[PDB]
Amino acid sequence: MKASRLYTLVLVLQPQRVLLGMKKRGFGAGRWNGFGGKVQEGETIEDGARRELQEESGLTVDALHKVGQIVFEFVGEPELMDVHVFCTDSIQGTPVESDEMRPCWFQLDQIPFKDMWPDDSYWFPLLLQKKKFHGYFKFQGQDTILDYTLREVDTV
Ligand SMILES: Nc1[nH]c(=O)nc2c1ncn2[C@H]1C[C@H](O)[C@@H](COP(=O)(O)OP(=O)(O)OP(=O)(O)O)O1
Ligand code: NA
Ligand code: NA
Repeated sequence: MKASRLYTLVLVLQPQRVLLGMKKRGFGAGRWNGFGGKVQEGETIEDGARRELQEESGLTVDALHKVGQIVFEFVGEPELMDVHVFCTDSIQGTPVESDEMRPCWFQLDQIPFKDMWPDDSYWFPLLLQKKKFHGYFKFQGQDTILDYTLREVDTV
């Protein structure tokens, strides 16, 4: 059995567009992603997702709704990433570029799948259909899925 670390991922999804963030530096730059990071001690996962959204994008929201959970496993890494996925209820401000991340809106017929994590091609369509899901993806490096599961669920 492995240990898992908790992470969040927030999709700012509006009726016709979605906000994504492009990684500018570090390792993994060039890829568009939702907003999130590691859950911290003592906060609920949802509150951690809100905190990370604000830190990462500048957007503040009072509430999210949970839409999925995805476990990532990487060859050579014993720790699993347990990612809790949320969508925004409403927003009321503008996103901000940081030294690390550039936010950009995409129309929902221009979702930039080829420049997103490969798993997003599988689960983000469910998110657009307002379905809930559980997933698991095993990666070799950043680009190659060796095994995965995806299932629609009634409760995340
Ligand atoms: N395969 C994948 N598909 C996806 O859509 N999002 C992924 C992903 N793999 C990781 N992510 C997301 C999850 C989370 O929002 C983020 C990873 O969090 P980070 O490690 O950057 O967190 P922190 O910024 O809290 O970490 P520190 O560097 O310790 O400050 O990237
Ligand atoms: Na963090
Ligand atoms: Na980060």
